[PDB]
Amino acid sequence: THPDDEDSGPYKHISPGDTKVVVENGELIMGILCKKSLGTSAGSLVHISY
Amino acid sequence: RAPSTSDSVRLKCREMLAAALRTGDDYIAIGADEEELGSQIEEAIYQEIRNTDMKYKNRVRSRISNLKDAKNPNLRKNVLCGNIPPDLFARMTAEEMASDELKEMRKNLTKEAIREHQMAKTGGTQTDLFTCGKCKKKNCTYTQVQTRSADEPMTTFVVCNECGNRWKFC
Amino acid sequence: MDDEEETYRLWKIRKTIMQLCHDRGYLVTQDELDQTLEEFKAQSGDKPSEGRPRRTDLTVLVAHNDDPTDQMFVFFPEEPKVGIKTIKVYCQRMQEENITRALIVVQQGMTPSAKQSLVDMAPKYILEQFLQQELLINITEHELVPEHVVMTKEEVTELLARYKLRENQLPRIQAGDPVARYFGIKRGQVVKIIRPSETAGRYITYRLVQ
Amino acid sequence: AKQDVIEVIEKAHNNELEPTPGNTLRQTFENQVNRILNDARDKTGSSAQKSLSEYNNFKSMVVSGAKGSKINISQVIAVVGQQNVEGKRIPFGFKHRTLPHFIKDDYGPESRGFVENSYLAGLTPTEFFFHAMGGREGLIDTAVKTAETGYIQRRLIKSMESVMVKYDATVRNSINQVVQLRYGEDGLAGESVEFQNLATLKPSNKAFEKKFRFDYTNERALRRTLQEDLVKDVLSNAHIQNELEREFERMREDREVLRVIFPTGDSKVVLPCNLLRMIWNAQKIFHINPRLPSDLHPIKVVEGVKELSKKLVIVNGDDPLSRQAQENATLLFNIHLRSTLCSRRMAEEFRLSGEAFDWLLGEIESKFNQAIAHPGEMVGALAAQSLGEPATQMTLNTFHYAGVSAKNVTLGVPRLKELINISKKPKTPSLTVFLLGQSARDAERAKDILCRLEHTTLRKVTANTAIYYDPNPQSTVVAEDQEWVNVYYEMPDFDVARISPWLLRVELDRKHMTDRKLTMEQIAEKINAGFGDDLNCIFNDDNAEKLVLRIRIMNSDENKMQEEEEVVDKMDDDVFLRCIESNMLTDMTLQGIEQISKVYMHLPQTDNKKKIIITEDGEFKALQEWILETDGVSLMRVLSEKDVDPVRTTSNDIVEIFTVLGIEAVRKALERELYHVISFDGSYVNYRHLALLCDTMTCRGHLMAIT
Amino acid sequence: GAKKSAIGQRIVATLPYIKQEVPIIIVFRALGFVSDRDILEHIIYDFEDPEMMEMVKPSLDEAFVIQEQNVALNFIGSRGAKPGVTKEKRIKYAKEVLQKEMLPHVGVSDFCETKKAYFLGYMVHRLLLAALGRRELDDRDHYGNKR
Amino acid sequence: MEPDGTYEPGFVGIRFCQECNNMLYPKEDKENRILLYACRNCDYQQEADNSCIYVNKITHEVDELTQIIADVSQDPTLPRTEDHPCQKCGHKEAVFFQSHSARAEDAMRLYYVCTAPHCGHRWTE
Ligand SMILES: [Zn+2]
Ligand SMILES: [Zn+2]
Ligand SMILES: [Zn+2]
Repeated sequence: THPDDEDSGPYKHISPGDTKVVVENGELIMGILCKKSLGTSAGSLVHISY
Repeated sequence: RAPSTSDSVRLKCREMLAAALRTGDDYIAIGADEEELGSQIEEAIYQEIRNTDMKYKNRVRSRISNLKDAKNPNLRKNVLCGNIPPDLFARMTAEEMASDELKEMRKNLTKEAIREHQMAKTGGTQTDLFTCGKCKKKNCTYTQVQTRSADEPMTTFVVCNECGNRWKFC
Repeated sequence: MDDEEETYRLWKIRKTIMQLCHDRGYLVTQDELDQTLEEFKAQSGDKPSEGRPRRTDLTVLVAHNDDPTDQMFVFFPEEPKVGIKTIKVYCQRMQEENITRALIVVQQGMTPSAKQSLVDMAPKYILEQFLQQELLINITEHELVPEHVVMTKEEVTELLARYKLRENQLPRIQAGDPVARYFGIKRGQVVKIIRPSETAGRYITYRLVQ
Repeated sequence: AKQDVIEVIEKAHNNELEPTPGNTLRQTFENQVNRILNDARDKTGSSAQKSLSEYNNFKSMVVSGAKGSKINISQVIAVVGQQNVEGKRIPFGFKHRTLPHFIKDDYGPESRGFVENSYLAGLTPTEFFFHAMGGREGLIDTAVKTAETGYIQRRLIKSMESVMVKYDATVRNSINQVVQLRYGEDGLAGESVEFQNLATLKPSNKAFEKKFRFDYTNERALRRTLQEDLVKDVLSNAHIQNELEREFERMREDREVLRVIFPTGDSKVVLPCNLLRMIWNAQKIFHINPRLPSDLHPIKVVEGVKELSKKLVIVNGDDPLSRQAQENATLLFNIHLRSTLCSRRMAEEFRLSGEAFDWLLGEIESKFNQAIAHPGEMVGALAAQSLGEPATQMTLNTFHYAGVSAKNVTLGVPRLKELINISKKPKTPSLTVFLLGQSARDAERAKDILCRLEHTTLRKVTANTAIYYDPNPQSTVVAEDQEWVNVYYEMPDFDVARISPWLLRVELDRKHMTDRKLTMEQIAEKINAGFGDDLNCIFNDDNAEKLVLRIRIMNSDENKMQEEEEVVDKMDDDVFLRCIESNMLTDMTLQGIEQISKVYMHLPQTDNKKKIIITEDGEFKALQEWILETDGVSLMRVLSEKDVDPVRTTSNDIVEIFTVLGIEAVRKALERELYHVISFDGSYVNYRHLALLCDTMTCRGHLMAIT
Repeated sequence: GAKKSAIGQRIVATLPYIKQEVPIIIVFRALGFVSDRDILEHIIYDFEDPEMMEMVKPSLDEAFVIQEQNVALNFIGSRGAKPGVTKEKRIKYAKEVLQKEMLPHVGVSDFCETKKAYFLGYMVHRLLLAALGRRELDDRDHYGNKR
Repeated sequence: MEPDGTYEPGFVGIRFCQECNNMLYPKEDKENRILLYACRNCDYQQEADNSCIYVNKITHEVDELTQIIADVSQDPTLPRTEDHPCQKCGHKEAVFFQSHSARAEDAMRLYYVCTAPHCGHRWTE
């Protein structure tokens, strides 16, 4: 997603920043879904589901 | 002593090298023998060429041309006073001459313009935006193609030339 | 002036044929493989009496693969364009020497009657023909080109048996293909192409010569 | 920014701008204003995206990626920017003008097609018409691309249709010839593959050793009783130490082969299963706490991976050739599988238990065995549509060239059509020469090779020519040369009575002559060699202020005694001197000898991924350098020149590659060229499809264009 | 070959579907202006510039083989008309084509053969300007040149 | 001679026969050791005034102050300038322009034409 500070923000405290999406055991833990999560992407939720 | 010779063509080439050394009468003020030196030069050239070929003849003339330059009488004066030994004069391998105050600059300037011909053909695709998630550099290019589109909308394509890496905006 | 290049070239083509002899397996000296330019210049003592028949002297023999079945013979003609007359004498020379294969390196081109005559030589001793310019650099070192290894007729028999194919059904390669020419292979022989693969890492193919 | 453009126009009219490399001064100027206007659009574009509030629905559509994009926000809120047509600013339609509403020759932004307004404020009348011009190029492009791609796709399917994977899993066409021994070289399915990272390409040999090696000396950090459980009891085992030491020995050898396979240093490969996501599925379900101590025996891991390696059948057989086929075909998945499931990796990072690992082995076995492609399938047809589809996507003649040189390597569909036809005469053939190490870090060595490679004809080197009547040089009409004539009294002193009284004098440009680093004796020797001894040449010193060359023509002396009637039909020598003057120019090929037209544009590459080398630390490194890029084809000879790289020198022209490097080298080069054209959009067509395409065209030695 | 090593001056003319190209100076001689000084004047009546005049010079030299209007008419006829026998109808046939089909818009009669020659010459001049680069090429789309 | 010279020897591409009014061609006189010009269709002949018979390229006849007529000063579409002083007449106001030609004279440099009837003078800056 546009969010945060590519290349150096996640390395700055992981102040969860909520941007990055994490799903675990079939439950959405954090983040916001977009075309990169849901779209025709190589690693989208939809691809993994199939 | 000057090395013995008998060939008439070699003798006349020495005479011409001597005659070229006579230019501007600098030989008088220095008082150096132009006939012994011209012979030593010619011997040294002949020691290189080993015959009286066109290539030797061209070399004799270019040696002559160096002596007869109007803008650099100091080259001759350097040869006349022994600052340049005949064996060195015999070879143009040590460059060509650079005491005329401008042509050397110009050749340097030529060396600049062909080096100017190297500088970057024409740099571009710098916009300089997003940071790469591989080689950690911001030097990046973006591509804008297919307007409106059929069903793959004018998405923004960003490529890191720095390591041939490409990702999309969102 | 161009004469001075020549020495680099004569060094350079001799070295490529050595690798060529070495890949075919004709056992050249490691030192000949290792031979530098400075040594070669030293070997013919450069600089004197140019245009001298160094190449007639450069003519070399090379001695046998795993089984000393005579040898292979390498000939550098002095003539820019070689005609049948030089070939006929050379033929007298190969016959006297009783050699089994002859490689000729011509400096510009061969007359078509000579190629014809070369075509007629096919039953007896084999004659191989390289254009000096294509030989002047080792093409097999180039990055595009994967490792080629020739197989014996027995190995081909086992290959066709184990996959259950016909000779006709394999991928083909030109008899004039620069690489096929490099090994000097004839029709019916198979080459094993070994490639790097993005997805297999290594991939092995075969090509029947056509 | 507008004041800054007026400022650059003011500099340009002063005649002092100083041009950019390889470009005319207008191009330098045009490249500069274009840089300023683009920077102007992007600066205000970045200002508008900042200025948007959280609640902008327009930003909410852009961010989900639903429809539309950043540039649209730029155009509606900010400023629309420079329009262009055919990749250049709006042409001068009328005499030196775009519209009669402007002054003649007015290079300003607005006057030549920059739109200062946003769609929201509305366009001014000229901007609207220059915008309507920008509107056509896209409508027309649409109508053409639909016709061409419809044709390219049909031809492609029509070739490959009968190829298909047979039940012994070799891929063969209609007459039953083999295309591939295994489909896609591994026999996997394209819909079951995934992108994966190769752990063993990890930089630094020391770093690899640290992260992978299972230590036995045990650093005082909980005597093996940390992480592992009962494994503290097998620390005294000699056999277990030697077997793992054997494992690490395979990993150094695999790491060495894998470095040969991927010289560029990319870790992204398509492979089945995605072993890492599975370990995560495995950890998550069994409720594995990574802080709690382990419960897994290392030998169980090593042997289990061996057994799994044997279970992953892709080539059934038993004789030495089947074992080699099995081993080599799934080499890349196998080295990956050992790297992921490594004992030290398993114990430290993934913390899996024994039950979880045994289950994990069972799923990878089931997924890998399911991944193998289904024989019967139509593979040939499958590939043609996956190739056909990107020709559908984008670019017909749009210019996005960022390789700091000529437009070369034509982009998009017309280039695809060339690879598809194997055109004996491409519209724009090319060739990339890389340079030997020393000559690549130095400019002056690079300049000397560059001049040797270039092909220039004496006509280019000549400033001017003249033909003079001068029977008596000793009293020549050109009094300044008179000093040279005395200089050349001994220059064959006798046949001056015999040579023709007709004189050709040539003057050479000083900068251009020097640039080629030529000397006069080279020219004299070249021209003497071309025309013969009959062509009697003399020349002045290369250091005179007016660099000049003088040409006469000598006859055959003895035999020319008016025998019959002169077998020349009494051709005047002046008229003949023009024919000599014409042909002397058009023929003389010093240094470069054939068709590289102009031959060059020197480049510094630091941007790309070139010269990737290994270092003694173990890691990969960048090596910036000079490389020569040419616009012509002569690969056979150009390879043999000195200090030219005999390894990485390449050409985009597949017919010349065929002549020099044979059919296998075509198979690769054509793949790279087809991969490279698809890669411009970077939609990433799966490689297995292009391998199949290349194999069909190169199947039978001779090139089989799909025409 | 060894003729003069220069094809980039050889100006010729296609007349309307004449089976063969004709050199332009021959056309001028067919119009009757046999004097080269006059032909040159008709091409460019501002002979202060040696460069363009030199540019046409080899085509005048090429024309030299014939210097009579009748012969030049018979020449164009043979270059036009299928093979036959008599010369004289060929001259007449060639004459009516040269008169009526050569730029009809400038005239269709004998009494305006001279004026037509002037228009051919401005046309050759119009051509020479582009080859020197003194004048930009015409645009293939400029609506000013459409009806 | 001297570096600060010029090469305009007077390329006389025109010297027609005084009688038949056609072009003269060079031809040798070995007897007199002199170039002569003769008409081919007749005997008339006359000696040359120069030793030259042909030249080619100058490469830089930058051609900056020729062909372009002063009257271009009238054209309303050309930019009038407030920049002053014709270098001939003590009057400001000049029309200027550039290249206007195919010898793509990478000549970006401006050419200025004085517009008042007193000069018609054409310089460059
Ligand atoms: Zn990067
Ligand atoms: Zn006359
Ligand atoms: Zn004035």
